[PDB]
Amino acid sequence: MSNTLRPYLNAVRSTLTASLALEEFSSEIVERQSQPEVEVGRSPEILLKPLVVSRNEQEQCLIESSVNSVRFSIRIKQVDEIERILVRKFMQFLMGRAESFFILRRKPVQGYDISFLITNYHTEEMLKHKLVDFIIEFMEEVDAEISEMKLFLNGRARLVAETYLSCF
Amino acid sequence: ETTALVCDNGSGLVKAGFAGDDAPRAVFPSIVGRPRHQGVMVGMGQKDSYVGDEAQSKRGILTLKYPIEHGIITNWDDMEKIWHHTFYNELRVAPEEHPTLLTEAPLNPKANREKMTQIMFETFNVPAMYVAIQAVLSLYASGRTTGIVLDSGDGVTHNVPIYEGYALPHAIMRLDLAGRDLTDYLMKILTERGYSFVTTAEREIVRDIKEKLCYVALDFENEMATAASSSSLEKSYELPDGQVITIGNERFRCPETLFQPSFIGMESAGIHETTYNSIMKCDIDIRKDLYANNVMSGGTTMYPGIADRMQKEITALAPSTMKIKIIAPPERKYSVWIGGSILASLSTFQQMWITKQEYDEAGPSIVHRKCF
Amino acid sequence: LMKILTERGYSFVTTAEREIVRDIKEKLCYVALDFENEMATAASSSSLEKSYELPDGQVITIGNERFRCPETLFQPSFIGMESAGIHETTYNSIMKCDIDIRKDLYANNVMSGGTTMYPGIADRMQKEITALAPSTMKIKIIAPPERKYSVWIGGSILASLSTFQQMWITKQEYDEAGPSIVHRKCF
Amino acid sequence: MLSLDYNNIFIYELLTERFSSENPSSIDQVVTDFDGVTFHISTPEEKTKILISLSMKCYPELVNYGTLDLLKQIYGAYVHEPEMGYNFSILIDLQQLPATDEEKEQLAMSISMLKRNVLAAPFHRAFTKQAELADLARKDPENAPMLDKQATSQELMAIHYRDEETIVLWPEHDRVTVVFSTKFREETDRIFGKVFLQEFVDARRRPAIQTAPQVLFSYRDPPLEIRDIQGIQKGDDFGFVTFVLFERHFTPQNREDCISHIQVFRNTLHFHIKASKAYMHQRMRKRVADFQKVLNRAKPDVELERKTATGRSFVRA
Amino acid sequence: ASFNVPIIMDNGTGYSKLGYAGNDAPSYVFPTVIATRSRATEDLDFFIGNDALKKASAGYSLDYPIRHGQIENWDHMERFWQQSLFKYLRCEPEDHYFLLTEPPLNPPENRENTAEIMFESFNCAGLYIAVQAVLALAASWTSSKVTDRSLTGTVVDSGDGVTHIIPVAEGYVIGSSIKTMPLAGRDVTYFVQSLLRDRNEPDSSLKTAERIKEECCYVCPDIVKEFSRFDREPDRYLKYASESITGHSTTIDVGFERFLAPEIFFNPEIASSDFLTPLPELVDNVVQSSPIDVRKGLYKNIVLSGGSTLFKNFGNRLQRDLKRIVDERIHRSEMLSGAKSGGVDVNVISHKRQRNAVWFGGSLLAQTPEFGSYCHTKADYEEYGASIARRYQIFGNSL
Ligand SMILES: Nc1ncnc2c1ncn2[C@@H]1O[C@H](COP(=O)(O)OP(=O)(O)O)[C@@H](O)[C@H]1O
Ligand SMILES: Nc1ncnc2c1ncn2[C@@H]1O[C@H](COP(=O)(O)OP(=O)(O)O)[C@@H](O)[C@H]1O
Ligand SMILES: [Mg+2]
Ligand SMILES: [Mg+2]
Repeated sequence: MSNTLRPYLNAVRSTLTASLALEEFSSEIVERQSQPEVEVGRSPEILLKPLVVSRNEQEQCLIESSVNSVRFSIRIKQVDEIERILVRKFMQFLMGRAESFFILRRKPVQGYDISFLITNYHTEEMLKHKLVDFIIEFMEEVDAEISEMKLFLNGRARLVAETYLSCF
Repeated sequence: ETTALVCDNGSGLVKAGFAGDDAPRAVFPSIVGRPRHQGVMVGMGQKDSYVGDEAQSKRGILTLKYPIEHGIITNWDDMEKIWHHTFYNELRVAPEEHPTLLTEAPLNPKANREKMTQIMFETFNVPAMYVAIQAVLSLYASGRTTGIVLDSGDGVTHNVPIYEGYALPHAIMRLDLAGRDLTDYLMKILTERGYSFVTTAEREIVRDIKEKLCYVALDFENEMATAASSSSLEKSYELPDGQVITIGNERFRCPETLFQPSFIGMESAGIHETTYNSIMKCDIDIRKDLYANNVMSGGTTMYPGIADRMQKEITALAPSTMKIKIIAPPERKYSVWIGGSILASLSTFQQMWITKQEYDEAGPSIVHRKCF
Repeated sequence: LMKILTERGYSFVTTAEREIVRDIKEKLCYVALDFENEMATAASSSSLEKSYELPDGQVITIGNERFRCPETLFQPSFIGMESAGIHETTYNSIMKCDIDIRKDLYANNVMSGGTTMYPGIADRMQKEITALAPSTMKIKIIAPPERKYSVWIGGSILASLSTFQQMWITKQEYDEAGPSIVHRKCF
Repeated sequence: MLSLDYNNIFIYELLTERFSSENPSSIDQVVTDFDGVTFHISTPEEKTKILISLSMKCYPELVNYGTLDLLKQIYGAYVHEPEMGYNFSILIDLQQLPATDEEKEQLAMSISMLKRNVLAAPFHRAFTKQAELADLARKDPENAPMLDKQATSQELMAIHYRDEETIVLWPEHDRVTVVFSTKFREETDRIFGKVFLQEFVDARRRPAIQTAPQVLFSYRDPPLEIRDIQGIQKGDDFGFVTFVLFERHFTPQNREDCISHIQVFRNTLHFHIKASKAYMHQRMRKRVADFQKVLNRAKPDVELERKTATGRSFVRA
Repeated sequence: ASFNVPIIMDNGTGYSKLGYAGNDAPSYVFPTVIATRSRATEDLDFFIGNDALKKASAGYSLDYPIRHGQIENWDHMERFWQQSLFKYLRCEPEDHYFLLTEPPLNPPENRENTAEIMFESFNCAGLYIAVQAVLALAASWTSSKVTDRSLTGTVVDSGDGVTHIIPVAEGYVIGSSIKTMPLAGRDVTYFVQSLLRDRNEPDSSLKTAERIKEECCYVCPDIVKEFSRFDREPDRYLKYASESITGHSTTIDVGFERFLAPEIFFNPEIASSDFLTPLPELVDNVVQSSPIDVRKGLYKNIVLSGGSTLFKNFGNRLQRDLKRIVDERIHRSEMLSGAKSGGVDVNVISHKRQRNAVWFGGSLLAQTPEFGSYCHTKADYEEYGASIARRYQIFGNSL
């Protein structure tokens, strides 16, 4: 969790809080319309350069910013394939309820497992000095959950094995 | 690698930290407790299970179960929960980035060792791990190389004589009387004065009573005769309920169970006779040195005046021509940890790990043929 | 039983109604062979309902409370105790004994005391101890019909013995040993 | 549910309904079971006559093992010549059933329990051989090892009921050891089955359940006695769980339950893997809810006026 | 090679009808309800169907996963499927092909979730999703030997949770004409329960209302004339024997409900204000919105479906109302123009498989060899992701 992820976590925090200087901006190709500019990528003069934060080859933090919208996709550790399946299913459930989260994408960008997307409106109404707090909190708690759920798998396997075998 | 993990997963208490440090970063009771009521409240963050210090603090509405019984883990689910707690909630370091050192009592079933190694390698994916005996750790901590070690803890008491750099596995004596049995006997003999302790919370309270009041006398008959004129021996304790209880001859009676195991109805030698037999089982040429080096270790050996009485009994048993000396450092409560850290911070120890690449190519039986 | 009688609609507060409830438990309460199935059967309250006549002449009816309160013996958590049932405590006491003395402990269980007179308690205890104990050997329960006064019968038998007279605590011993003679004389 | 059922529930319910009924009706339904076994129910000849058929890929090996006689003395005179496309067939007419209700119920249960009833022939044969060797060894203790070896050689029996499963069973003077050649395709199934099998081994070890038959599992290598047996690949991806059934485990009062249990083992393991998947689903959603709780910060307090129920404030003030 | 027989699932609002392809009847027709608590872990202590119904007061709390045809809670649905498959149906998922059905007008999200549950929790060989109707058209024709398929008509599928009026012309389903009324057997069951409530009958359990429909209710021409007939005729006053749990011979005196309940279909104002168009008028609108050339085929063949269309005189009244409305429109056109016409006839058709027409149509369809090619293979799912079945096809055009 922490006491363990200081430099990576603080680098992500600083980069995210620096990249969240959004602004209301309409569409330069369609009139009377405004769209998240990071997702469309049609006007390159307002798209800041993509930025990547990493701690190890299996952990990355792609930070793509724009004038109004910021997309922030991360990779979390999957040491063994058990954690691979657990991470995939858990993060699918996480993104399946993006309606009540307001900063999630229903489908992550390829080569990743989750992609946040903070449009202007979220910074407009929701005070954003704890969106990053939620970000880092999730980035550590997710590994916590994966470990706990694999423990629960082992426990249930033990219980069912005992229940089956005792009734000879 | 900068530092290596090390965890003393003892039966009653668990000690964890980094190799080379001189202070336990994390010590919490090895307790996993589940609620036993309804919770008509709303919210409150209903947590399914509380482990460690949280369970010790909220024992009012919880039932506590020790995963390790008599040094053998019996609830692997609770053991995994405790290891997860140590890794994430208190030390909060990723297991996959730190080799770990574990401790297991001698003469335990091989199933315990194999299962522990497999769990650490697969469920936690540690880089490397090692399993060591308590007596070797005690010798490492004390700075000695020769001397029989008495390791009395919460779960089991064992003796492992070790000459200069060599251990005699055939002279290892293991006794299943320990702090938990002493606490149970104290609970049983506190009933004769009226006070009754039943639930696990009462068991922890009695453990605190034994912590703060129990001590070992010098001569049992003389101490009982003195207690007959019960004038200047009784003490008082304050329960959390606020009621004050008085303690008497049972203040020192229950520590004597170590020296007279017949008190709890078990036919075995005391912690002095077992040491004498363990020394006599060794070669004759090394007894003259093992007598001079008696090592006290573990939490149970923290009773006041236990060392003096044990020295008296061993001197009585042994011939008078050769002197008997017993040693007990004031920090012997964490002697096992100190030895473990000293061993883990040794350059010559770097090639004695068990790496994952070594483990997966030989199965979980590799621990038997490498660790010990 | 007094606590659970309130939900039906009958209130029994002071000592007189406490003795009344005790008399009710004498004649109505019984121990079911199994708990969940009997609780399910209580829905079809046909053969379970019973009527009792209070001293005031008011008739009361009782349903699942007939076997709900005697079950507390096997489930001490009902009254808020973190202890084991009678069968579990008996099994633990047997297990704590020596290895070769469990033959007679399993083959000889003495059912004594007034509370052990419930209809069907012996069968339930036998089934539970059979379930916990290994199935290799047999479990027997000895339940004499006069087990209510078994303690007194045994006391009379012991007092009538021709070797017990040497073990009496005469007043002569007490006149010099104080009141502590009983500690080291009896047991 | 924790334990899988031991027979086909549909057959049991259908038989009970048609036996307790007064007006039978023509039926033609083919029903599949676990492990590829298929059952066919039809009434071709008479409305009161019901024919039930069994399909199994390994049935000829059962015939080789001597299952026809066991089926005959199990099902009495009910035996009928097999139908096309099926292995074992039975024809039942409602006009000859016993009047007593318990006989009808036990007949329905027995017919519904046809799967293990036909699959238990090797187990019965192994038990008879075990009794023979037990009495022969009791005749002279000094004659044990050579007869034990010759029984391990000659009486070594095997069967292939799935293409990734195998039972290898052989008797002895005191035990009847059985080997399962478990293997799971559908990668995630094997992924969870690794943990399931590892935990299943440990179980026996625990002193809590020492009364159970001894288990022995070691992947990437088969036991000594079955490397030369045809059909056993040299540890490609196949595990090998071995149960050692001693004399006490098949006492004359516990043979049938043990047979059914050891038969249903693999299906129980599969179903419980699926149940574990569901357990993940529910826990994972249950506390991604907690993550949503953690997120629900960063929302300044706002007030909704009424939003009473199934409507919009139901009032203008 | 020779595949195993396909499995015909069916998850209705009230009843779920499992079974196999080629069978002459569903193997199981049991309510779509799961019992659940709130030393087996709480993960597995669940019962479904009749077992759940009997085990209701033993410590479980029932819950219906499906309402109005759309699944709300997913734990209940997945547990229902696993219990069915591994307890009653007794099949291994990896060696069979499934034919799921679900009502139209469902969100694509529900279909995506169903597909991902089926191909991840179970991962069967193949999954095919069909629209509750269609199968109704397939099962409409009885003597389907080689040629006598109508292939053009209207299916009025009225069930427990929601009713659907779907026109079909030469096989293809015209999406733009699809319309759905959110009233079905459950709403009229609640109405019957309320009618028992107002009369203060000794027993008013919902199962009592269901049985009261089962052997009591029938459709009537009009409400005021039926009320007058009930006042005059005294033998239409029945007393249904309840025997709920212990109330032996507690007869329930039924009344005007017997004709007041079925009238909701032809007068939907009674149920609620969410809908106000009577069923024959709505069917007329559906047929008129259809292309002109297929109106004759739509009117000629009307197929009833579901268990809620088994009311006596339901089809007669529906046909009478539709025929009257179409005659009114045709005559209006005639006096507007001044010429006679041959007119159009209406034949509302009921058959011997009304209750489970959807299941029977699915079973008849699955036996066709070409059905296998239409299924979603597991390789396609693992390649194109979990959104392979989200493009909704029958109603409306994508993009
Ligand atoms: N000062 C003390 N006086 C008496 N008993 C003590 C004292 N300190 C610890 N103990 C007993 O020793 C036990 C500590 O066990 P511990 O030595 O941690 O076991 P392990 O060596 O297996 O880790 C406690 O349960 C406690 O009852
Ligand atoms: N004989 C009947 N007459 C009228 N309504 C019925 C009759 N039988 C059942 N119903 C009701 O009609 C519903 C439709 O049955 P079915 O098609 O199986 O349900 P679903 O629409 O949930 O798939 C039943 O659930 C029930 O509420
Ligand atoms: Mg220790
Ligand atoms: Mg329906």
